[PDB]
Amino acid sequence: GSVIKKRRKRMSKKKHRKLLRRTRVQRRKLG
Amino acid sequence: PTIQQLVRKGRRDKISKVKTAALKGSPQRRGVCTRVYTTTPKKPNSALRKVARVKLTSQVEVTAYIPGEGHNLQEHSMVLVRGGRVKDLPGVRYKIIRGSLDTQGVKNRKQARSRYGAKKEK
Amino acid sequence: TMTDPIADFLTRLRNANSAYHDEVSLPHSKLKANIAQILKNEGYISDFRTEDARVGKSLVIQLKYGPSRERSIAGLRRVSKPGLRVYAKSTNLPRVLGGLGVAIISTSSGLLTDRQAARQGVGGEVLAYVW
Amino acid sequence: ARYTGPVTRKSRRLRTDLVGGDQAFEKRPYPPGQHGRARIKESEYLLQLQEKQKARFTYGVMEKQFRRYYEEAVRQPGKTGEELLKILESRLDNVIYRAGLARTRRMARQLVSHGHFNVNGVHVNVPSYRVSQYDIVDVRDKSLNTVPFQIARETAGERPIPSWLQVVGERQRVLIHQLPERAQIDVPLTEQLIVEYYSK
Amino acid sequence: MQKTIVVELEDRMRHPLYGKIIRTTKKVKAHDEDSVAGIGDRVSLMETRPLSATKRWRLVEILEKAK
Amino acid sequence: NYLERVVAINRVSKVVKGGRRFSFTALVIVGDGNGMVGVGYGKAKEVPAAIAKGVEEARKSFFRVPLIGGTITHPVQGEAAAGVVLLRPASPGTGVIAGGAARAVLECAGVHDILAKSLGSDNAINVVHATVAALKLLQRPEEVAARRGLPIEDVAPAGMLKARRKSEA
RNA sequence: CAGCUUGUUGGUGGGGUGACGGCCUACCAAGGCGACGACGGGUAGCCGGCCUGAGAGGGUGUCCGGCCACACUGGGACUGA
RNA sequence: AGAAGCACCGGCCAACUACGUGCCAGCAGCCGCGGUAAUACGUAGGGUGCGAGCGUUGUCCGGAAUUACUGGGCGUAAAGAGCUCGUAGGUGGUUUGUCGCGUUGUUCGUGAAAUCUCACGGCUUAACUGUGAGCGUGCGGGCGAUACGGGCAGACUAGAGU
RNA sequence: CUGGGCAGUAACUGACGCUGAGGAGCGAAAGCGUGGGGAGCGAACAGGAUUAGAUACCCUGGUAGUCCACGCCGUAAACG
RNA sequence: UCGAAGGUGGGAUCGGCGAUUGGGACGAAGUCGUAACAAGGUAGCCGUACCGGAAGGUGCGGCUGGAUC
Ligand SMILES: [Mg+2]
Ligand SMILES: [Mg+2]
Ligand SMILES: [Mg+2]
Ligand SMILES: [Mg+2]
Ligand SMILES: [Mg+2]
Ligand SMILES: [Mg+2]
Ligand SMILES: [Mg+2]
Ligand SMILES: [Mg+2]
Ligand SMILES: [Mg+2]
Ligand SMILES: [Mg+2]
Ligand SMILES: [Mg+2]
Ligand SMILES: [Mg+2]
Ligand SMILES: [Mg+2]
Ligand SMILES: [Mg+2]
Ligand SMILES: [Mg+2]
Ligand SMILES: [Mg+2]
Ligand SMILES: [Mg+2]
Ligand SMILES: [Mg+2]
Ligand SMILES: [Mg+2]
Ligand SMILES: [Mg+2]
Ligand SMILES: [Mg+2]
Ligand SMILES: [Mg+2]
Ligand SMILES: [Mg+2]
Ligand SMILES: [Mg+2]
Ligand SMILES: [Mg+2]
Ligand SMILES: [Mg+2]
Ligand SMILES: [Mg+2]
Ligand SMILES: [Mg+2]
Ligand SMILES: [Mg+2]
Ligand SMILES: [Mg+2]
Ligand SMILES: [Mg+2]
Ligand SMILES: [Mg+2]
Ligand SMILES: [Mg+2]
Ligand SMILES: [Mg+2]
Ligand SMILES: [Mg+2]
Ligand SMILES: [Mg+2]
Ligand SMILES: [Mg+2]
Ligand SMILES: [Mg+2]
Ligand SMILES: [Mg+2]
Ligand SMILES: [Mg+2]
Ligand SMILES: [Mg+2]
Ligand SMILES: [Mg+2]
Ligand SMILES: [Mg+2]
Ligand SMILES: [Mg+2]
Ligand SMILES: [Mg+2]
Ligand SMILES: [Mg+2]
Ligand SMILES: [Mg+2]
Ligand SMILES: [Mg+2]
Ligand SMILES: [Mg+2]
Ligand SMILES: [Mg+2]
Ligand SMILES: [Mg+2]
Ligand SMILES: [Mg+2]
Ligand SMILES: [Mg+2]
Repeated sequence: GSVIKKRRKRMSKKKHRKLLRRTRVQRRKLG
Repeated sequence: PTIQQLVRKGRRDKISKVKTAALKGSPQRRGVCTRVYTTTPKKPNSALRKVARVKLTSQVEVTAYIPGEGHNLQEHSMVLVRGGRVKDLPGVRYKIIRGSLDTQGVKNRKQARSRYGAKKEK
Repeated sequence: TMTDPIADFLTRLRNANSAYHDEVSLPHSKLKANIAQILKNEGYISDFRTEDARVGKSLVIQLKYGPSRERSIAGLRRVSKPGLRVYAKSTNLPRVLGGLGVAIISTSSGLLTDRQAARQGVGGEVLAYVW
Repeated sequence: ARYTGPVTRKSRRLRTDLVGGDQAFEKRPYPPGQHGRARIKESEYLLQLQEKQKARFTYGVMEKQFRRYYEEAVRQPGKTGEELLKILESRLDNVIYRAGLARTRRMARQLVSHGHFNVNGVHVNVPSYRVSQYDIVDVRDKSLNTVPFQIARETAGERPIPSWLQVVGERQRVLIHQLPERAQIDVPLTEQLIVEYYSK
Repeated sequence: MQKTIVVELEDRMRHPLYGKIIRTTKKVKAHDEDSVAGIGDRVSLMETRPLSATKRWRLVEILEKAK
Repeated sequence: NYLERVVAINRVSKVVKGGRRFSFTALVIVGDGNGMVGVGYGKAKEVPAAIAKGVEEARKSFFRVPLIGGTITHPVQGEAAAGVVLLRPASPGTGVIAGGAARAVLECAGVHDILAKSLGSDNAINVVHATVAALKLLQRPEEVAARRGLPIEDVAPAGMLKARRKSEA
C-alpha cells in the first residue's frame, strides 16, 4: 500500500494549491 | 560516509525536545490555581477527571491533574505543581502535589500514604 | 579511478579466495611484493612470483587450501585507507582476533607484522588485518 | 541498621538453611506466607536476587555495604567472587564464627558490638572491621568468668575449625595465619550470580 | 606593501575525532630589510618582537626564487 | 543432567473461513553446559508439545563451541537474517554478560565468561541465529595453526597460550 | 549572517610606554582579514575536574584548587614597586 | 530496658488472596484496568525490596548501533540531486634519488597541588587522610629511521588524452 | 553545418586522472510573454444524456493550448 | 582636542498585542456526498493547467507502484 503515502502528500499539496488560488490577490499579494 | 563528508559537516544530534515546560528547570513550582473543573478522557476510558488551570510562577498557564479523590480547590488555592502526564487526557501534563500549602492530603489514606499526602495516624 | 592498489590487491585476494581460485594475478608493485612476503612467512598463501608483463611487472600469488576445501584465510580487511590513514604506536598496536590473526604494520624498519612490531619496539602504519 | 527479626523465615524464603542447625527449618522447607506453597516462576533475575539475599543475610551484611565491598572486589586484580567471599569472611563476626567462639551470627556480632573485644589490644566496637594477616583475635581481660564466655570452652569440639586461624588454650586468643582464600570458606551458596547481578 | 612580506604557512594535523589528516594554512607577515621578493618564493622565517600591529615574523633566507 | 532452556513462547495464528487457527512456537536451546549447544524452533498446537518438538529438533542440530576454559577463543560478530550479536572474550573473573535471548544459548553452550551484545534485530529467534552464526565463526588456535602452517606458539598469543594449561594442569 | 576593515594593512620621522607594537601622531603607498567561515546574531565565565558511559563519546563547570572578569550603573586619573 | 519507618506486589519487576466500589470512584511510566466475581481503584491480611531512610518530581547520561570515529544507512521501509560540466576541497597509477613535514623510536623538560588507579599507614572500621608508584594520552628540544603518506628533482606507459 | 561514441595501429604526451561543496549549463509536459499559424484534437465553457444529485465518466459542439520563431519557466512515477 | 551621560534623527533588528482573516491538530453516536483500496465500478499515481460545495473532474506529457493481446 505504498500509494497511500502518495495520496496523503497529494491531498496536502492539493489543499495548499487551493489556498494559494483562493489567495493570489491582495488577500495574499499585499502580504 | 566518506569521512571528508563528516569533517565538512559533522554528526549533529537530533534536537531533544524539552519534556517539561512552564517550570523552567524547577522540580516543582507553585501556582494560583484558577478554574478547577472536571473533563472527560478520550474515546476509551470514559470517566470524569479533576483538572485545574494553573497560573504558574513562571508567568505561564498550564493544565494540571488533581490526583486522588476529593479536593478543596475552587479558584485561588496556592498549589504546588510537579510533572507527570496522564495518558487519558490531551492537555494534562502536570500534577498538583497533595499535601502542600493549600492542598490538603487526601482523607482516609492508609495505603502508600506519602503520595496524595497523609500523616500516619493519631 | 584506480585508488589504493593495496585494497585492490586484498580485494582481489578476497574475491578469488571466496571463489576458490588456485592463483591470482595482478599488477606488481614493491609494496605488493612485500605484502605477499608477509602473507607467505605468516603462512596464509603458498608461493608467489613475477612474470614479464607487457608493461610493468606482473605479480602472481598462489592461494593455499587445506587438505579438503577449506580457506586458509578466513577473511581480510584494509585498515589504512587513502580516505582515512590509521597509525598505531608500538605500545597500542591493533590485536586481530585477539591474536589469532595478524596485522600488516608499515614501520621505518620496513613492513613487518604485529609480533615483530611488538618485540622490535616500533609501531606505525597499520595497512590491513588478514586473519 | 540491623534486621532484628525472624531467621527461619528468610531461611525458608531463600530455600537454604543458612545457619548451622535449625529444627524450625526442614519442617516447612517452602518459603513462608499465605501463598507459601505456590509454584514460583524460575526466572534468572529471581534466582540471582534470592542468591544475593542469601549472600547478605548469611553474614548479616547490609545493602550498600555489600555494594561497596563488591565495587572494591571488582577493582581488585584477578577475579572478583573469590575476593568478595574473602573479605566478607574477613569481617570479624565471621572470624568469631570460624573460631567457634559463638553459637549464632547475631550474638557473634553482638559480642563485638558490646565491646568485649580488643584486636591489637585496641578497643573495637564496629563489627565491620577486617582482619589482616598474622593478626591476633583477642578478648578483654575482664571478660573472664562470664556465662557465655565459659560455655565457649566445652563447645569448641562439635564444629570443625578452619585452617586459616589458630585457636589456643587457656588464653582464648586466635592467631590469623593468613587471609583465607576460597576452599576453607564454607559454601552454602553458589557465588557467580552476585558477579552477574551488578552488570545490570 | 613597502618592506612587508606575506608568507602563507602550512601545517597538517590529526583531526581530533575522525582521525583524518587535515591540511590547514596560514597567512602571516614577515620583515624585509630590502623590498625585493616576487610571487612564490619558498622562503624561511623565524619570530621576532612585533614590528607592527600583526607583524611577528622575519624572513631569514630566500631559496628557489620565483620562476 | 542435561540442560534445556526455552527462550520465547509465541502464539501464532492462521486465518481460515471459520476464524483463527492458533498454534504455538517454542524456541528452545539445549546444552550440555561445557561445549555442546543446539537450537530448535519447534511448533505445535500446544505449548508443551511445541516445547518437546523444539527440544527434539534442537538435539539433532548440534555443533561444538570452541572454548578455552569459560570464555571463547577470540571475539566475533554473528549476523543473522537481521540479528547482529557481538561476542568478546572476558577475563576469567567476570561472568556471563548477555541479553535474554543470547544468554540462554551461551549458558547452554556452557561458557561462564563472555561479553555479548545484541546490536541488530531484537527478535529472539534471529538473535539466537546470529549468536549461533558467531559460534560457527569461532576458531581454535590448534586448527588455525594447521590452517596457516605455523606451530601453536607463533600463531596464538602468549596470554591464551599460558592460560590454556591452567585448566587441565 | 557574504563582504568586513581607513588608523584599517605597512613604512618613514617623531611622540608615548616599564617594554615591542597604529599604542598615538604628521606624511606617503593602497593594503589586511574571509567560505579553513571574515563581519554579524544568539548563548556562555574558563579550566584541573564532576556526572554518565565498556570506551569513544554525551551532559555539566557545584565543594576544593588554578586563571580571568567585575564590585550600585557608566566614564577617568592619583600615589605607590 | 529509651529508640522503625518507607515504598511496592498484572509484565518490565522481586514480591497475592480476601472484602468494599462497579466506566463510578479512581490507578498508571509504558500497553492498559475498573461497565457484578478486580492478582492492576479503596481497605485488610500476607509478602517483597529497602531501611533512617523509603517514594514523587525535575535535570543529565545510559539503555539509544535512534547522529553510527569506535559504530548506521539511502531499489521497494526515511534517504541518489532530473542530468552533466566544472570551481574550492578531498583523493590519486609504476619507478629512482633526496628532505624528513606527517608518521614513527628514544631521551630530556613540562604536563602544579589536589582528583582517579595500585600498595601500604592512622584516625575503633568505614567514609577521610598521608606516603611511595602510575595518570597527566598532549606539547617543546636533541639524537635515530624512511616502510607508508607528504614536499622536491626526475623517469615509465599500464590510467588519461592526442 | 555539426556533437558524441566504438574498434584497430602503437605514431605521440607522459598521471595531465576521479569526484566535486558552492556555481553554471541543459532540462518532458503543462504554463507565461510577443508575433505568426490553427487541420485534427481539446482543459475551460455550453447543450444533451445518465443520475437522488452529476459541477463527472458517455455524446454534440468547442476556447486556450497543442504547431512555429524568439525569450521565460526549471518542474515530472525527470524511475532502473 | 578627546570624552561618558544626555538631546535630535533616520534607519536596522528582536519581541508582544491587534479588529479581521487563514490554515493545522485533536476531539462525538452531527450534515453532504463516495474520492482511494477489487478492473473500487471512469485503473491508479506524478508534474502542470483549468474547473467544481466537497472529496474531486478534465486536458497535456510521464510512470507501473495497473491492465490487455
Ligand atoms: Mg503487502
Ligand atoms: Mg619600523
Ligand atoms: Mg544488515
Ligand atoms: Mg532495531
Ligand atoms: Mg593618519
Ligand atoms: Mg612610524
Ligand atoms: Mg618610535
Ligand atoms: Mg550570563
Ligand atoms: Mg554505550
Ligand atoms: Mg571557578
Ligand atoms: Mg557557588
Ligand atoms: Mg547589590
Ligand atoms: Mg607610578
Ligand atoms: Mg516480578
Ligand atoms: Mg469485586
Ligand atoms: Mg493497588
Ligand atoms: Mg523520572
Ligand atoms: Mg548513542
Ligand atoms: Mg531516555
Ligand atoms: Mg538503520
Ligand atoms: Mg550507495
Ligand atoms: Mg522511499
Ligand atoms: Mg538519478
Ligand atoms: Mg567526466
Ligand atoms: Mg565534475
Ligand atoms: Mg581541483
Ligand atoms: Mg594532493
Ligand atoms: Mg601514490
Ligand atoms: Mg590500617
Ligand atoms: Mg587505610
Ligand atoms: Mg588520595
Ligand atoms: Mg597531577
Ligand atoms: Mg591506453
Ligand atoms: Mg617520453
Ligand atoms: Mg551542486
Ligand atoms: Mg535551460
Ligand atoms: Mg510546451
Ligand atoms: Mg505561447
Ligand atoms: Mg492565461
Ligand atoms: Mg498568440
Ligand atoms: Mg468532450
Ligand atoms: Mg455538461
Ligand atoms: Mg526551427
Ligand atoms: Mg522534485
Ligand atoms: Mg522518462
Ligand atoms: Mg486575532
Ligand atoms: Mg469510488
Ligand atoms: Mg478517481
Ligand atoms: Mg461510478
Ligand atoms: Mg476509479
Ligand atoms: Mg492530472
Ligand atoms: Mg470539467
Ligand atoms: Mg494521460
